[PDB]
Amino acid sequence: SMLGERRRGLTDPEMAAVILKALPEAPLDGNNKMGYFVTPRWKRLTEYEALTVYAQPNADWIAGGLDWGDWTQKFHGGRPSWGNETTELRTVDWFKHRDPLRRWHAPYVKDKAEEWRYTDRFLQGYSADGQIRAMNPTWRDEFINRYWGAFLFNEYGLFNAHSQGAREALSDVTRVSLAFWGFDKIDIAQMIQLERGFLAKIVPGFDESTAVPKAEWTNGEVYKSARLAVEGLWQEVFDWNESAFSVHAVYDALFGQFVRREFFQRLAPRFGDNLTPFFINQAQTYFQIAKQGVQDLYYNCLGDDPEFSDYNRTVMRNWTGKWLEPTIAALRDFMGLFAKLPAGTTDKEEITASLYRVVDDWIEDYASRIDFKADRDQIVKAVLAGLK
Amino acid sequence: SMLGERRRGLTDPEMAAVILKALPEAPLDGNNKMGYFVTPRWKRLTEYEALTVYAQPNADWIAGGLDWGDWTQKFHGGRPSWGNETTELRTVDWFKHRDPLRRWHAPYVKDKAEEWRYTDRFLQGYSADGQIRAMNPTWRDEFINRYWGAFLFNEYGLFNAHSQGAREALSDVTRVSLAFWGFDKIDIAQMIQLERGFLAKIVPGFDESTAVPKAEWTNGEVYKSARLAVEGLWQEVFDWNESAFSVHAVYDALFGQFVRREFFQRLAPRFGDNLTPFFINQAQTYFQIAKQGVQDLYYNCLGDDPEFSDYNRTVMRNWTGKWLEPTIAALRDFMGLFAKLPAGTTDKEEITASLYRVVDDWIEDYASRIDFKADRDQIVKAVLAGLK
Amino acid sequence: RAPTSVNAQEVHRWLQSFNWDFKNNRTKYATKYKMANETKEQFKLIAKEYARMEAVKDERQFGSLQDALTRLNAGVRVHPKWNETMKVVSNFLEVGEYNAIAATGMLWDSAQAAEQKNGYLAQVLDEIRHTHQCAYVNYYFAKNGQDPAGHNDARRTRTIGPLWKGMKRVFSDGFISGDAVECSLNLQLVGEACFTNPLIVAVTEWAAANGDEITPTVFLSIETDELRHMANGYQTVVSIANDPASAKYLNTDLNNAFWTQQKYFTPVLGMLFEYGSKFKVEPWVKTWDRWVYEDWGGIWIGRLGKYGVESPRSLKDAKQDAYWAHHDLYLLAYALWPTGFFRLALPDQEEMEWFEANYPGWYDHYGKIYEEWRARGCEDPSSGFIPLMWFIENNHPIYIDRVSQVPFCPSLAKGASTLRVHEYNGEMHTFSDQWGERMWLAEPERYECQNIFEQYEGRELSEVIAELHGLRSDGKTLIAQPHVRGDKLWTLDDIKRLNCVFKNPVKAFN
Amino acid sequence: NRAPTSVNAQEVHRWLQSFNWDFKNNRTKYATKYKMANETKEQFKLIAKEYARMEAVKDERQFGSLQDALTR
Amino acid sequence: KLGIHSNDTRDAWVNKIAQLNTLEKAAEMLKQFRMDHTTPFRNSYELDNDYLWIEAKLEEKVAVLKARAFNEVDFRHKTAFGEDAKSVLDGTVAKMNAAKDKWEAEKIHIGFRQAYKPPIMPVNYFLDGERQLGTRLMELRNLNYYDTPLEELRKQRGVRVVHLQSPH
Ligand SMILES: [Ca+2]
Ligand SMILES: [Ca+2]
Ligand SMILES: [Fe+3]
Ligand SMILES: [Fe+3]
Repeated sequence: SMLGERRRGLTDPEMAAVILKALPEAPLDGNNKMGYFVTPRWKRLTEYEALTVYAQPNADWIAGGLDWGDWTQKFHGGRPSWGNETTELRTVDWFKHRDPLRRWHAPYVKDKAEEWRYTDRFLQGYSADGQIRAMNPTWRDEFINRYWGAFLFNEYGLFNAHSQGAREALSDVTRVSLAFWGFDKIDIAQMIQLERGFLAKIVPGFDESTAVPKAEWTNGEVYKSARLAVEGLWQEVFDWNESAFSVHAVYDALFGQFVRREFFQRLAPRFGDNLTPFFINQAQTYFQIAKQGVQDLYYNCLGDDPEFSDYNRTVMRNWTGKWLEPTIAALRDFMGLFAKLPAGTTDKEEITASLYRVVDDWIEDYASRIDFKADRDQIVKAVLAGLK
Repeated sequence: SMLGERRRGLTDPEMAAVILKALPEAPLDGNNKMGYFVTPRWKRLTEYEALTVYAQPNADWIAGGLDWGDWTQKFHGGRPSWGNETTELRTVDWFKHRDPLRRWHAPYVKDKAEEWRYTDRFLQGYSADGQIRAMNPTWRDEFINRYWGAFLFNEYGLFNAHSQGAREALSDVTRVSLAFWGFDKIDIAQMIQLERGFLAKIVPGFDESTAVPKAEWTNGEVYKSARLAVEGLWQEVFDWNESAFSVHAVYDALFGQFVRREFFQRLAPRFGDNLTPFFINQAQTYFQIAKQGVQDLYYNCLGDDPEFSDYNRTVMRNWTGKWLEPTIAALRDFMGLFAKLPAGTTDKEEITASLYRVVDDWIEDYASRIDFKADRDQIVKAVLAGLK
Repeated sequence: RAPTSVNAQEVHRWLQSFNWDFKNNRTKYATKYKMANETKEQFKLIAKEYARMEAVKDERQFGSLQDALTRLNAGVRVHPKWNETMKVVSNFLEVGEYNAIAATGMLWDSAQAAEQKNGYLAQVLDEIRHTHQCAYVNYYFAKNGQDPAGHNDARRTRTIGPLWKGMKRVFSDGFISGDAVECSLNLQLVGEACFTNPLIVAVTEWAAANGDEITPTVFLSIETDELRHMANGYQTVVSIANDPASAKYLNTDLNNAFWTQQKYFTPVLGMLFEYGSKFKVEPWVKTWDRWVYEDWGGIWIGRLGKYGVESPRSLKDAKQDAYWAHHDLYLLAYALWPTGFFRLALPDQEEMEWFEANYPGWYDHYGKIYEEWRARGCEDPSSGFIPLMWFIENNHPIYIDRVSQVPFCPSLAKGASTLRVHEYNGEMHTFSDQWGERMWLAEPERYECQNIFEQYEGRELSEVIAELHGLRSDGKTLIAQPHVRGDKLWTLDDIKRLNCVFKNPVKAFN
Repeated sequence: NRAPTSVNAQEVHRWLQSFNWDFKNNRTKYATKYKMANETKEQFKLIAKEYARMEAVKDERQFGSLQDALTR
Repeated sequence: KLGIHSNDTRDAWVNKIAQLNTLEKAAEMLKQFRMDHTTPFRNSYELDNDYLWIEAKLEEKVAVLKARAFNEVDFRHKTAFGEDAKSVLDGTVAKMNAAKDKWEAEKIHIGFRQAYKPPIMPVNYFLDGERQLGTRLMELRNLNYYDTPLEELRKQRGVRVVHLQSPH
């Protein structure tokens, strides 16, 4: 039937007439702002805040909670659905955090979706333009396939480190941010495979199988300590803030930045590789996006908590010390890769300067925020020892 | 008021009832397919064709027109709104063309919009990540600001070269493509300036003014034959098809490609510059997009026209030959840029390879389509004569 | 290392310097004016920001159409009369959108200052978006409406009728044929500023009243782009205001542009509003007066006064011929209903009372005529009657203005009834007003458009229709109809049997 | 050769299962009586990017309807 | 067999152009065809409903033959008649800028089109003359456009007034 069988109250004459009859003359309340009771971070409440803050049904016994009473059903043994006991950090209100980029689900998948289609056009343009012709063979088959490839497992591991946090985060704003930090990591790992998959299509003989990159990661030396650090951050940490903080304000800020930016982004161009930098651009953009959120949660909200500032900085300084050593070990082993490069690619001075760049940025963007007394030359000295 | 004063026929009980009573029992025609009479280029009629083909009100006296009679109003003198007299090319149907990418306005702005936002994000990441620290000052302050900047006028000129074609195109499918080929060109020009504007923001004494790169274009020696060739393709050509064919299938395919992909897209990486390549990736993506359309029109449609194949091919070989000389000249002058690069940047052996790359792809992508027997060796050698 | 970027304005800052000087750097089009090469544009846009702002509007629009609107069966719950009216409104407006693309392409070539070229360029792309948007409306009503015929093939079926010719004059040829500036005045200064801008919004109003939520969704999106085009027209005058040639030709090219546009829209737009709807929003006489006299003629043109622009000298003359213009036209439109690609309906009782109330004297002329045709069976295919026969029987020849292509019957009209017939080098010419007559006398080679009577002379009606595919899917029933009901639709045979043959009305003066 | 080419979600997903590796402590952090098979597979071959695109397409229609036609 | 897009008179001219096998004959037939059937100055209006379509079918034949005959430099710079494009172009513009009035100017422009409209003259020179000629034509015509009353204007155009009717 052209009109259909179902009658709709919005358009059915008889039904709408009944609905219009029962309507009041004007709204029963003029406060038409959902979330009007939320303390705005900025001048005016944002769509991000309204749709997010207080979605988590926390009771007042979990700092910042508006509900009351115990949970309705807990774990065998009595463990609460969500509780203070899942993290060492303390605060006046777990809902204070704000993603500086104000990312709720819709804006998040919109941007990643643009990047997906933009990526598809790039690869089609790259392949049709035959830009692969000028890429150094050795760099392609050895360093991209094996070493860049192995790095996917590092990012994948860092992605998984977020599983417990997704479940334990003590507020909506924190959970959403943590979920997004983790989703970008798996995305980067998949973009590394994507590149290998692309190369297998435009370069005869290139094998996209993960076997080689995986054997490098699991049994090689260059990434031995990195893997050991990742397995630790992922499976040995049961505190969701220690995991998020250590991963983002320690390990990935030092090791991750060095590998992605100082090694591949820096050297790929010297071998006629514009392909890898395309994907590293996305990784670096994601890294900087996460940094804003990480800094807000740990420095702005917790490290500067009006009641627990000193306590929280003590705890974070502890974690920084706990994980700085394994991160140094990771960088130290990675130093072994420089020996694999063709003679004349780079030298000890370039490597050292790039190391100081990463360490100096880390001290600026993180260490100093909690008063962690980092010794840049002592840190670089320790790592350089890995140079063969 | 809450309900408003305007009554709507879809929701108002009284009006809707009146409309419902007038409705036929079922659709008065089962053919609910707009554009059903258009000959599909593919298995099924696409939205692209339905919404585009035959929008242009041409009468049958213009190959393919479905209307009849003269135009209602013409130019003083008698010149027709649109007419066969505006291009040497002839065809059995001006509506045969089909953008292989099937781009109507919606998809077009969707893709470009994604690119604009992708770009903004990349720039915020790049600036926050301090990647500018690894760029060679000479390359930035001289080869980017002056020589890259100057190239923006080249692209800008090719952009305007499309102005007349936007007015004279003899069909909707050709006019849409042409319009998009030109709009992408001005975009490229605005991106070269955006990069210079970005650099001005993150580099203390960097001047974004087009003063320097402009004087280079207008008075320099490297782009002298380039500018003279552009001024020609744009203002001395009055045939819309010669203009588009000669710009995309001759000049920009050889000169434009060498400058973008073989010079800046190949050397920039060697100077710690991943910024310029980000923007060149778009230009190259665009070039490849446009080329698929340039090829469908002049080769699939005109060059292989069931009636004017030989004719059109003779006209294009004539245009190819006509503009191939000013193009090779543009390349020669450009060659004088290498002698300005720091010693050891590149050698005559590499450039000779890149020249054969541009020339061979050209012979493969355009020349061999209209049977313009071209000589790679003679061309390359003619260009190399510009070296220091 | 703070996150940094660069916006459109920051790049547009240097756009003006993008163009450089060289001997042959000049327009390729004939023009009497000189556009100043330092003219600026209002909106500081670059290709990418432009795409983004438009992509955002597309999202809402298509999201509404594909989701909520489709779920509400919005394509169907529209009054039959309006479903038909939109076949003409959307497709006819589509060509105006399409030629505006070429026009602004010509204007972009005409501009010397980079910023002015950029302004015209934004419109080029906008006119492209609008072309596809109008196309989508017909595409949508075809896919989901109560009658796809016409909506689905207007691009070819519009060629059968006479109303299309005049539309091409003000929406196609008038936009691209002549001095670049004359075209700018037809398109932007008059067309868009005086008519289309207010019209597009008006159409969304009449659509809403008749149950059409599809058109408002699209046309309201189109509307958001028109300010850039207003500016383009305004900037065209600012660009030539300083050239002495301007004081010699602007006020004439404009007056000619004003007459050209109003000549078609005054009767056509009023006709479509009042006769192609069931529920009314406002009497056209009131609307027209406000648009042309108050808003445009007064406010708009007034601001260009400092630029030497004056009210069209033919303005008061436009207001005199206006009052009954649209009522006179529908009589011809309906009498010739078999040449259209849409279904027409005669006014109902409520409607005739509305007309008489707003147009005293309406009933005694048009009303009685419509009831006569109906009682005679013009709606019934077995009657053997088509209103065109009534015109012949009562010796009321219908002519086509050689210049505007607008149909007129001076013998019956309640409005203008002047008629000028001339012969030149073996060809006859019919004119309906003094302004159009002058245009042809001065520029005879600009106006050689053959009318339907000339093309169809000696041909039997059903054959013209069949040849130009004026049939529905079954290959027998006419697309066009003398009523909007579901039963008793006319077929090609019902027409063939009338043995109606076309004659050139001007030959009676031989 | 030099034909416009790319890579889709399924193509990458074919190797997702290999992303995980073995190590002493690779085990769930939560108490459970069950043991989820180490080689269990999933029905949909998605990757972050593709998941984002397919959901963004839905949001487009949803919010467009809400902000445009439904509001009007 | 009558018809708008397909009719006997059109099928007639197609067989007629098909007989052309010389750029000379072809070019000449197009030149004459334009003298007899186009512009308000046409020798007759007998082909009024098909001349537009026929002219184009004639231009095609001429264009092809011109391509198979002319060399690269000629196809780009000389008319189908042998004339040197730029010469004609520069000469016509001279006559136009010398034209004493709009009546003289209009004849120069119209005649230029009937004679050199492609494939006769090369499009580049042709459209180049179109911008120059048209500019001069409009400048003379649009000057004091309304000064001449219609009664006098009709006498100037030399039209044969067959009927006038005006209630106001
Ligand atoms: Ca060194
Ligand atoms: Ca120290
Ligand atoms: Fe528009
Ligand atoms: Fe517009």
